[PDB]
Amino acid sequence: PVEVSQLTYNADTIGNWVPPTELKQTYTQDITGLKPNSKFIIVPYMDRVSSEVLQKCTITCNEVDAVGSISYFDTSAIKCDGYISFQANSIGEATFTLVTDYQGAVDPKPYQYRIIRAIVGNN
Ligand SMILES: [Zn+2]
Ligand SMILES: [Zn+2]
Ligand SMILES: [Zn+2]
Repeated sequence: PVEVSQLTYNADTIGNWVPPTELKQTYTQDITGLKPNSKFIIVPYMDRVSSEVLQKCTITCNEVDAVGSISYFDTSAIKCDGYISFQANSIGEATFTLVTDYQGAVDPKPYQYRIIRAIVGNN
């Protein structure tokens, strides 16, 4: 276990949200490989060419006690906003619900996320 005076963060876990296959979709994704039972923040980031076709995605977390929402939008009124606080489950995962509303969806590029972990104690 890491002493509190030695607190650091790891903000290098990045990943992609699976793109929808239809213009309107509600679906889930399990993020895996996280330290079991650790507490995290996930935030959106963007490094992504705009579709110009109004690709909206909203994300929440299904884990008990998770709070927050993440918003993406790529066209004019850009959104890369919100965050979720959550705890990985006992198997190192967390499930998210994605609600997508895309005006057009030909080979849609994934929206992107960053996980922030405080490395302290056993977290
Ligand atoms: Zn799994
Ligand atoms: Zn509670
Ligand atoms: Zn294709």
